[PDB]
Amino acid sequence: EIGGLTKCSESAAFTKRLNASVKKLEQRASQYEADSPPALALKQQVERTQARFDKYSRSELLCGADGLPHLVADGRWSHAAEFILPGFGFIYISGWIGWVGRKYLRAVSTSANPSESEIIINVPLALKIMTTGYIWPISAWQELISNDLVAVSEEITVSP
Amino acid sequence: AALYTHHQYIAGFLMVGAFAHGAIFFVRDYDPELNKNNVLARMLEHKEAIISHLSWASLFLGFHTLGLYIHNDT
Amino acid sequence: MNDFQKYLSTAPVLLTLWMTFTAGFIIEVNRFFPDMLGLY
Amino acid sequence: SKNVQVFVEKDAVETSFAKWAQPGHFSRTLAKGPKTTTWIWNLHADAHDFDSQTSSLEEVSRKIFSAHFGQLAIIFLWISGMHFHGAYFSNYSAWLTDPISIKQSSQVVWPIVGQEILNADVGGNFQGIQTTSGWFQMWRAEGITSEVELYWTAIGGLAMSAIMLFAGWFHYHKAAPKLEWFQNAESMMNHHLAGLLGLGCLSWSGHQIHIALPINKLLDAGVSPQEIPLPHEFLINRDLMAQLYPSFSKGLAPFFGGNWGEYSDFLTFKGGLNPVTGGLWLSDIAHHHLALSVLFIIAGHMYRTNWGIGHNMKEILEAHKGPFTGEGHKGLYEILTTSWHAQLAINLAMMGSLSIIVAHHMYAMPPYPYLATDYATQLSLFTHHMWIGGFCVVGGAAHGAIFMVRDYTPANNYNNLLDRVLRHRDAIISHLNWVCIFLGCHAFGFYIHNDTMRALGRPQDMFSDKAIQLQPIFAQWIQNIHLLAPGTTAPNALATTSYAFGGDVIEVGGKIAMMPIKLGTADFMVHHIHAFTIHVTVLILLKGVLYARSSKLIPDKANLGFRFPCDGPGRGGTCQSSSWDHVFLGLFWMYNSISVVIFHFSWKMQSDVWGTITPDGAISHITGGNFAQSSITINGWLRDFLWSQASQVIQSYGSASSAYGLIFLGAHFIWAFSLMFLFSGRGYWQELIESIVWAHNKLNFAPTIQPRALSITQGRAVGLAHYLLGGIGTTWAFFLARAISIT
Amino acid sequence: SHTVKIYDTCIGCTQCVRACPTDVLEMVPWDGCKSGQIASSPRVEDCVGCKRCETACPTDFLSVRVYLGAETTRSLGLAY
Amino acid sequence: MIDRNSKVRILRKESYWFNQIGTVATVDQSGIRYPAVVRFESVNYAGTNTNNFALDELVEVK
Amino acid sequence: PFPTFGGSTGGWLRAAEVEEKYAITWTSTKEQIFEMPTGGAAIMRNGENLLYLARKEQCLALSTQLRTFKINDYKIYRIFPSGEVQYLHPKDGVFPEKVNPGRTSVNSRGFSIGKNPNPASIKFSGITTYES
Amino acid sequence: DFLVHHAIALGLHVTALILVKGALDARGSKLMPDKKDFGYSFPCDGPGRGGTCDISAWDAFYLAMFWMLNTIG
Ligand code: CLA
Ligand code: CLA
Ligand code: CLA
Ligand code: CLA
Ligand code: CLA
Ligand code: CLA
Ligand SMILES: CC1=C(/C=C/C(C)=C/C=C/C(C)=C/C=C/C=C(C)/C=C/C=C(C)/C=C/C2=C(C)CCCC2(C)C)C(C)(C)CCC1
Ligand code: SF4
Ligand code: SF4
Ligand code: SF4
Repeated sequence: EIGGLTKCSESAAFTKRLNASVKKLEQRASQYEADSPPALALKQQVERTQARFDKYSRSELLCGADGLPHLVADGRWSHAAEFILPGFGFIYISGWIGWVGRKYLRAVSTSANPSESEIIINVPLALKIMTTGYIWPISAWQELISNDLVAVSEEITVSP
Repeated sequence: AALYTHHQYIAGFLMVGAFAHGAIFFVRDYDPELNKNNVLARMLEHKEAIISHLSWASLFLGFHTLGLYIHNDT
Repeated sequence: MNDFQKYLSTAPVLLTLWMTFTAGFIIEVNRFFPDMLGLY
Repeated sequence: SKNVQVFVEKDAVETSFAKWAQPGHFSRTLAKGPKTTTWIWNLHADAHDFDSQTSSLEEVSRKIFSAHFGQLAIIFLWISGMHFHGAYFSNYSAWLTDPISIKQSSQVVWPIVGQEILNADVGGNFQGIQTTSGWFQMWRAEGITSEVELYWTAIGGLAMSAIMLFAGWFHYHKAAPKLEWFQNAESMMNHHLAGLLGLGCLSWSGHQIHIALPINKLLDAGVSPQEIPLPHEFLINRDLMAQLYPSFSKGLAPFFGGNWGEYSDFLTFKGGLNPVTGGLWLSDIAHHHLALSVLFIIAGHMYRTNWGIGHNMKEILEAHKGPFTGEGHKGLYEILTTSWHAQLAINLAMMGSLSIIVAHHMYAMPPYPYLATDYATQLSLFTHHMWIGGFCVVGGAAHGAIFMVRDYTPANNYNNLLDRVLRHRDAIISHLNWVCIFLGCHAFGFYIHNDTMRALGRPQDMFSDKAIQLQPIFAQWIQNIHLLAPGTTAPNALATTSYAFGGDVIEVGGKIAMMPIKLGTADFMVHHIHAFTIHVTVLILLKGVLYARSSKLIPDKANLGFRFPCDGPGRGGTCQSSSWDHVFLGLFWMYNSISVVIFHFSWKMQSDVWGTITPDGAISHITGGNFAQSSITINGWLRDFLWSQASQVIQSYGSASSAYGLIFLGAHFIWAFSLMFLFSGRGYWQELIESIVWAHNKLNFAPTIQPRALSITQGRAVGLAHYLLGGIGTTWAFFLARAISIT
Repeated sequence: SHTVKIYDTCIGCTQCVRACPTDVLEMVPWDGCKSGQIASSPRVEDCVGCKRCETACPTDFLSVRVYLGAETTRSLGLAY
Repeated sequence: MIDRNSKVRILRKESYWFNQIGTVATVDQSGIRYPAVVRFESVNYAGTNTNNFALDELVEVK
Repeated sequence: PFPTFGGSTGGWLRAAEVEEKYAITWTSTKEQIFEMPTGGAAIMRNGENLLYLARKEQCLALSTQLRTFKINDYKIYRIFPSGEVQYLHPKDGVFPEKVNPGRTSVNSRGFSIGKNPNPASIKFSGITTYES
Repeated sequence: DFLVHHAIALGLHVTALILVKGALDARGSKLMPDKKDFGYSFPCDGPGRGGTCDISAWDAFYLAMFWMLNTIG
C-alpha cells in the first residue's frame, strides 16, 4: 500500500488493540456487579469502543505497524475524506467569519460613533451582515475585480 | 552525537550573526541615494509585506503544530 | 429594557454567549456523532 | 449627643441599568470613550480603585462596605455548592460506614469524549474524581450522618447568599451609612471581638457539646450511622446524653453553682490524638472554644463607647513614647482611621500570617477524624494555606506602599515613629542587604560544598550527620521541653500537644498518623534556607515602602505615582523604580520561598513520618528515610525527589489520574509562555503590530480602536501572572498525583 | 554630556521647560511661530537624560530631541 | 487648495498620518514657518489629533 | 537660618566636601512643615531659610513643593570645595518658563527632525548626524 | 517525524521574523522615525509615546538568540 502501510481492516495490531482495550474495561466492570450503575456505564463504554474500531475498519484508513491509523494528504482523492473534504469545510466557515467581520467593520465605520459600535455591537445589523456570508466566495471575487478589495498605496508607511 | 550537536549550535550562532551585521549595515553603511530603485532598496519598500507574511506563516505553523500535538496527547 | 439590552450588547457579554453557543453545538455534535477522524 | 450613633442617608443612589451600558463611567478619563485598545485594559485595571474614582472618603467607604457584602454572597454560594455536590454527587454515606477503605469523591464528569476515564473507581459502588479538600472529615466531626442534612445546609447557604446580596444593594442604594458611622473603631472592635468571635465560639461549643460529641462517640464505638439517634433527639432527651456523658444528669445546676468540675465528662484537657480516628478529641475541642469564647467576650469590653468606662485608643497610643523614639506612636490613630490602605496593609499581613500558622498547626495536631491517614488531603491543605498566606502577606506590603504615596502627609507625622523610620532608611536597608548576603552565602554554600565533595570522592568532608555535623541544638532542646511538659509544666494535661515533639506512633488502619519528627543536620540546613528566602522577600518589599515617595536617584518619585513604568533612560537607567515594581519582584521571591517550604514538607513527611506499621513494631516510610543523606546535596533533591516522585504524573496516561498529567504539561507551557513578556519590551511588539495593521489596511479594513501594544506595566503583570500560574500549577498536579498513589 | 536639540517645528508651548527636572531648557524670543517664542537648551551640562521633555512635546514628531551621550557625575545623577 | 475645511493628504514622512487624510482647520497668514493646522480623526502614539504643517507638505484631496 | 530638622541618614556625603555642593534659599511668612527630598519632615522658619543638598535635582524638587506654599523667591547656588559659588536658578531673575527678552537661542536646528543627514554620509568624520 | 519537522519549520520562520524585522526596521519605524540617528544599540527612547523598550535593532538580536537556541534544541 501507500508507504508500505496496511489497511486497518487487515492489520492484526489494530485488532489486538481493540481486544486489549475492551478487556481492560471489562476487568473493571467485574468488580462492580449486575445492574450497579457503575457496571452499566462501563458496559456502555465498551459498546462505544467496539463501534469506533469497527467504523475505522470499514473505512479506507491505512494503519501502520503500531496498529494506529495514519492519514494520507498528498492530494490523492482516494483518501480525500482524511484532509481534502474536511479542509473545504474549514475554508468555507473561516471565510464566512472573516468576510462578515470585515463587512461589519466597514459598515459601522461611517456611523456617528465608529468606536462605540465596536465595543457595543449593534446586534440587529450584525445578524443581518452575518447571514450574508454564505456567498462569500462569489462576493469576494467580485470585489477584487472591481478594485474595491485591495487598496492602492494611499496607506501610511514607515519613514524609510 | 557530540559532533552533530556541536556543528548545529555553531551554525545557529553563525546564522544569527549574519542577520545582525546585515542590520548594522543598514544603520551605518547604507546609502539611500546610491541604491535608488535598486534591488536592495525595493526590499525596504515592501518591508511590511515581508514582515506580515512571515508573521502569518509563523502563526499557521504554530497553531496547527501545537494543536495536533495536544490533540494526540489528550 | 433598552439600557439592559445595551449591556447585553457589550463585547464581553456577547462573546461569552456566542462561545457558549458554539461550544455547546460542537459538544452536541460529538455526543451524537462521536469518534470521527475523517468524513468516514 | 451620644459619641457613638448611627447616621445613614436614605436613597443615595438610584438603581438603573444606564451606567451598565456606559462602560468606563467610574473614571473621568475613560468615560470619554475608546480610541485605542489601551482603554479596554485600563477599564479593568481601574475598576476597584475607588480612591481614584472619587475624592470623598465617605463615598469610597460606602462602596467598600457594599462590595464586601458581595464577596460574602459569593463565598456563601461556594459553600452551598460544595454541600449540594456532597449530597447528590458523592459517596459520603459509604465512606461514613467504612472510612478507612472508601475514597472520598464529590465530583463526577459527564460521559463526553472519553473524559469519563477521569471518573475513578473510588469505592462504595460509585465512580468519580477523588476530592482532597477534606469535606467528608469535617462533616463527620459535625455529626452529619445523613445526606438529607447536607441538602438542607446547602439550601441555607443559598438563602444566606441572597440576603448578603440584598444587603449590599440596600446599604449602597437605599440606606448608605455616613462617614461618621464608619469612623467608630472602638465600637467596631468591641462588637467584633465579643459578638463575632466570642458569641460565635460559644454557639459552636453548644453544637459540639449537644450534637457533635454525642454522635461521634456512638460512631466511634461502632453504632451504624442509621442506628444513631437523630440530632434533635439528643437535645430533648437528657437521659440519652446522661448515658454517654454521665454528668448531664446533674443539669445546669453545677454551672450556676461553682462546681464546674462535674462537667469533666465532656470538658477535658486530655491532649494527644484519639486512637480510633486519629484526630484531636472533640471533648478537648469543646473546652477549647468555650474557653476562647470567655476570653473574647471579656476583651470586647475594653474600649469606650457611650458609657464612660473603657479605653480610648488614641490616648493609649500617644502615651507610649520613649527616649529613643521621639513622639512615639502619635499620629497613628488618625492614619488608621482616615486611610483604608493602611488598615488593609496591617489586616492583610496578619491574615496571611495566620494562614501559614494554620498550615503548621493543622498537620502536627490533626483536627478532624480520619484526616491524618489521608495523606492526599493533608498535603493539599498544607500547601493551599501556605500559598494563600504568601500572597496576602505580599499584598499587605503593596497597600502599605500605596499609603505612603497617596495618604501620607508630612504635617501629621512629625518626629513620630514613621518619620524617624523614613529618616534612617539607608541604615535599615543597608543592614538588611548584608544580612541577606550573609545568610545566602553560608546557607546555600553548605549545599554546594557538599555537592562538590561528594563528586570529588571526598564524602568525609561533607556537612553531614556522618561528617562535619551542624545539629539544630536549640530546636532539639525545645522539643524535649514540650515532650516532658505533660505532668510537669502542664500538670493537668495528660499527653503532648503534638506527637511531633515526642511520644509514640499513632496508627489508624495500618497507616501512621503521627510520629515523633526528629531534627538533624539536614533540617538545620533547610531551615536556614527558609530564613534566607523570607529575608530577601522582606528586603524588596520594605525597600519599596520606605523609598516609595523619594530616593537619591529620583527625588520626586511621589508625584510620579505608585505605578509608573520608569522615569527615563537617564541617570544611567531608571527602569522599574516604582513601588509597584518592588511588589512585582517580591512575588517572585515569595514563590521561591513557599516552593521550598512545601517541598520540605513533602519529602520530610514521606520519609520520616508517613508510612505503614506492622502489627508488631516495623515502620516502613514511603520513601525510606532518604531525606537524611540525600537532601544535603542539590543532586539529591533533583534525583531522590523531583525525578523519583514525578514518576506518577508522567505515567498517569490511561488512568483516572490522566488529568494531572495533562495539567502538569499545560502548566509548564504557560510558565514558559510568560517568559516572553518578562524578557521582551513594548517597542518590538508595537512595531510588529504596525506591519500587521498594514495588511488589514491594504485590504480596506482596520479597527477604529487602533490596536496598540500592552503597556510596560501590563507586560510585567501579564508575565508575572502566567509565571505564577504555571509554576504553582505544575506542583499542584505533581503533588496531587503523587499523593493519590501514596494514599 | 547629553545633547538636546530643538527644531523649527516648535510652537512655544513652554511645556518642555516646565517639565525639566534640572532646569536645562529656557524659553527664548523667536519669530517663526505664532507664540513668538522658542525653546533653548543653554545648560545641557545638567541634563540627566530623563526624556520628560520629549514626553511633553505636542508636535507630530518631537521638536525637542535628547540624544544620550558622554556620562558625568551630573548626568548619572550620582549624589555620592 | 489649502483652506479652512479643506481636506488634504499629509506628505511629511515623519508624520504618524503620512499618506492619510485630514481637514485643514485654519491657515495663518503671518509668515510663520508652518501655517496650516490640520486635524485628524485618529490619535497618534502620543494621543494627539492635530498638528501644524506647511502648505507644501499638504496636497488637496477631492 | 537653617530650617528645623532632626537629622537623617539621607544627607550629603563626601562628594559634597571634595567634588561639589548645592544650596537653596527662600523666605517664608509662616512656620510650616514641609517634606524634604532626603526623607523626613521639617519645619521652615518664619523668614529666611537655607538648606544644603547634594544634587541640583533635589534642590529643584523642593522648589516645586515650595511653590505649593506660594513661595516664589527661591534661589539655588552651587558651592565648590574652595568656596567659589555659582548662582544657578532663577538664572536671569526670570523663571525659564517665561520668555525674557535678552536670552539667545542655543542648540537649535532650522529644519524638521526628518531633515537630518544620513549616517553613511558622515562616515569617518567624528561628527554625528544630529550635530552635522 | 512529520510533526517534528514542522516544529523545526516554525523555529526557523519565527527566528527569521525577529531578525528580518530588526534589519528592515533598523533605520526607522512609526514609533521612532529617526532611529537611524541613534544607532544600532541604544537603551530605549523613553517612557513616552506609549513606551519604547527594546526598540533598537540590537534588541532584535537579543530576542532572536532565545529562539535560535530553542529551534536548535
Ligand atoms: C539561581 C538564580 C539566582 C541566583 C543565584 C541569584 C542570586 C542572588 N539574588 Mg536573585 N533573582 C533571580 C535569580 C537568582 N538570583 C531571579 C530569576 C530574579 C527575578 C525575580 C531575581 C531577583 C532578585 C532580587 C530582586 C533580589 C535578588 C537578590 C539576590 C542576591 C541575594 C544575596 C545572596 O544570597 O548572595 C549570595 C549569592 C549567591 C549566589 C550564593 C551562592 C554563592 C556561593 C555559594 C557563596 C560563596 C561564593 C563566594 C562569594 C565567591 C566564590 C569565589 C569563586 C566562585 C569565584 C543574590 C546575588 C537580592 C539582593 O541582591 O539582595 C542582597 C535581591 O534584592 N534577586
Ligand atoms: C568573523 C566573525 C565576526 C567578526 C569579525 C565580528 C566583529 C564584530 N562584531 Mg560581531 N557577531 C558575530 C561574528 C563576528 N563579529 C556573530 C557570529 C554574532 C552573533 C552572535 C555577532 C553579533 C554581534 C553583535 C550583536 C554585535 C557585534 C559587534 C561586532 C563589532 C564589535 C565587536 C565587539 O565590540 O566585541 C568586543 C569584545 C567583546 C564583546 C568580548 C566578548 C565577550 C563574550 C561576549 C563573552 C564570552 C563568553 C563567556 C565569557 C564564556 C565563559 C563561560 C565559562 C564560565 C565556561 C565587530 C566589528 C557589535 C557592534 O556594534 O558592531 C557594530 C555588536 O553590537 N557582533
Ligand atoms: C512556551 C513559550 C512560548 C510560546 C508558546 C510562544 C509563542 C509565540 N511567540 Mg514567543 N517567545 C518566548 C516564548 C514563547 N512564545 C520567549 C521566551 C521569547 C523571548 C525570546 C519569545 C520571543 C518572541 C518573539 C520575538 C516573537 C515571538 C512570537 C511568537 C508567536 C509566533 C507565532 C505562533 O507560533 O503562532 C501560534 C501561537 C501559539 C500556538 C501560541 C498560543 C496558543 C494559544 C493557546 C492558542 C491556541 C489555539 C488552538 C490552536 C485552538 C484555537 C481554536 C480555539 C479558539 C477553539 C507565538 C504566539 C512572534 C510573534 O509575534 O508572532 C508573529 C515574534 O515575533 N516570541
Ligand atoms: C462554587 C460553585 C459551583 C461550582 C464550581 C460547580 C461546578 C459544577 N457543578 Mg454545581 N452547583 C452549585 C455550585 C457549583 N457547582 C450549586 C450552588 C448548586 C445548587 C443549585 C449546584 C447544582 C448542580 C447540579 C444540579 C449539577 C451541578 C453540576 C456541576 C458540574 C457541571 C457544571 C455545569 O453545569 O457545567 C455545564 C454548564 C452549564 C450547563 C451552564 C451553561 C453555561 C452558562 C450559560 C454560561 C454563563 C452565561 C453568562 C454568565 C452570561 C452573563 C450574563 C450576565 C447577566 C452575567 C460542575 C463540576 C452538574 C454535574 O456535575 O452533573 C454531573 C449537575 O448536574 N451542580
Ligand atoms: C455583634 C455585632 C456584629 C457582628 C456579628 C458583625 C459581623 C461582621 N462585620 Mg460588623 N460592625 C458592627 C457589629 C457587628 N459586626 C458594628 C457595630 C459596626 C459599626 C461600628 C460594624 C461595622 C462593620 C464594617 C464597616 C464592616 C463589618 C464587617 C463585618 C463582617 C466581617 C467578615 C466576617 O467575619 O465574615 C463572617 C461572616 C459571617 C459570620 C456570616 C454571617 C453574617 C451575619 C450578618 C451575622 C448576623 C448575626 C446572625 C444573623 C446570627 C444571629 C443569631 C441567631 C441565629 C440566634 C462580619 C459579618 C465587614 C464586612 O465584610 O461587612 C459586610 C466590614 O467591612 N462590620
Ligand atoms: C483583601 C484583598 C485585597 C483587596 C480588597 C485589594 C484591593 C485593591 N488592590 Mg490589591 N492586592 C492584594 C489584595 C487585595 N487588594 C494582594 C494579596 C496583592 C498581592 C498580589 C495585591 C496587589 C495589588 C497591586 C500590585 C495593586 C493593587 C491594587 C488594588 C486596588 C485596585 C484593584 C484593581 O485594580 O481592581 C481590578 C482588579 C483586577 C484587574 C483583578 C482581576 C484578576 C486578575 C485578572 C488575576 C486573575 C487570576 C486568576 C485567579 C487566575 C485564573 C486562572 C484560570 C484562568 C485558569 C484596590 C484598592 C492596585 C492599585 O492601583 O491600588 C490603588 C495595584 O496597583 N493590589
Ligand atoms: C541542487 C539540487 C537541489 C538544490 C536546489 C536549490 C537551488 C536549493 C537552493 C537553496 C537556497 C537558495 C538556499 C538559500 C538560502 C539563503 C539564505 C540562508 C539567505 C540568507 C540571507 C541573509 C542572511 C541576508 C543578510 C543580509 C541582510 C540581513 C540585509 C542585507 C545585507 C545582508 C546580505 C548581510 C535540490 C533541493 C537539492 C535537489 C535537486 C538538485
Ligand atoms: S532630558 Fe530631562 S534634564 Fe534633559 S532637557 Fe529633557 S527634561 Fe531636562
Ligand atoms: S513642548 Fe515641543 S512644541 Fe512645546 S515648546 Fe517644547 S519643544 Fe516646542
Ligand atoms: S521605555 Fe523602557 S527603557 Fe525606555 S525609559 Fe521607559 S522603562 Fe526605561
